[PDB]
Amino acid sequence: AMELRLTELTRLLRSVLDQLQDKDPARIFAQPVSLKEVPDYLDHIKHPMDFATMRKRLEAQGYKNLHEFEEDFDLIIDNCMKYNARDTVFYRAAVRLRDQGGVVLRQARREVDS
Ligand SMILES: Cc1cc2c(cc1N1C(=O)c3cccc4cccc(c34)C1=O)n(C)c(=O)n2C
Repeated sequence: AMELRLTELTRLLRSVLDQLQDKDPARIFAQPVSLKEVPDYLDHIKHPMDFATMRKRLEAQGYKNLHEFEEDFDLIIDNCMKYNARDTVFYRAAVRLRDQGGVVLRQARREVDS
């Protein structure tokens, strides 16, 4: 029965995550930060996250509520604004994703509370 309720949540979160990825047309956040390109990344960042990793979790009914999903979105953003300096294409992409994504998530919070 929980999974019946949770099936509806998934559907809504799928749509939210699609909208979020559209706010990253550079695909900067679409997969794990490459450890080939950034061999020291896990020394800096203890909990990596990216949209593909969210999508896996989503499709395994791994998000039991919207807050768990927003936590992983926030990890993408916060990890990026820690690792990268402010003038970089990465930090600026994180700011735009945070700003544009917040609009999407504020509407999502309303639809969940229904
Ligand atoms: C290369 C890289 C470094 C990143 C970073 C993302 C990338 N990066 C990839 O690792 C990558 C892997 C595979 C395909 C890709 C396609 C487009 C862009 C990236 C990409 C990308 O920016 N983020 C979010 C960071 O904070 N850093 C330091």
